[PDB]
Amino acid sequence: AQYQTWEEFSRAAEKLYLADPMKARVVLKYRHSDGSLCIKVTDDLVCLVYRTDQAQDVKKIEKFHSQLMRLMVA
Amino acid sequence: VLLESEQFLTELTRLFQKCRLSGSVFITLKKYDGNKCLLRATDGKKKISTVVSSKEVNKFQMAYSNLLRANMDGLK
Repeated sequence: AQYQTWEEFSRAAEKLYLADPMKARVVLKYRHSDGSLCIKVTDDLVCLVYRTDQAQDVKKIEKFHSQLMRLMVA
Repeated sequence: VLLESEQFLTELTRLFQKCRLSGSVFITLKKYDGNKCLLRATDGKKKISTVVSSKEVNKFQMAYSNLLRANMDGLK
């Protein structure tokens, strides 16, 4: 559920989207006080989350966020 | 609060400044017709939202990716 690594959460969450695109949703929680980030891609059937702020992930996290946005619109 | 794609970015700027001392800022992106996509942001107190279509996605991600990377600074 909590794929606290990389390129395994991305390929699984993208496959959650291609399964059912209408029900899937992705949240993006930011907490600046404590200094952490949180991505979650839930699919009404499963649930994947990703913690670990580690600012070297800030760029690869929002590109993943902005990449899903182009698949909702094509 | 369903706003325009421009007013959405200025209000999303203040959610990252309001909770700069304490608080979480959520951003929920989802498919929506009733192509388009629905984007919503809520710090817990005030809700804002917009609908982004294929007509303004290129214009959005650019200012949207700049706002996100700038107002998100965590761990080293």
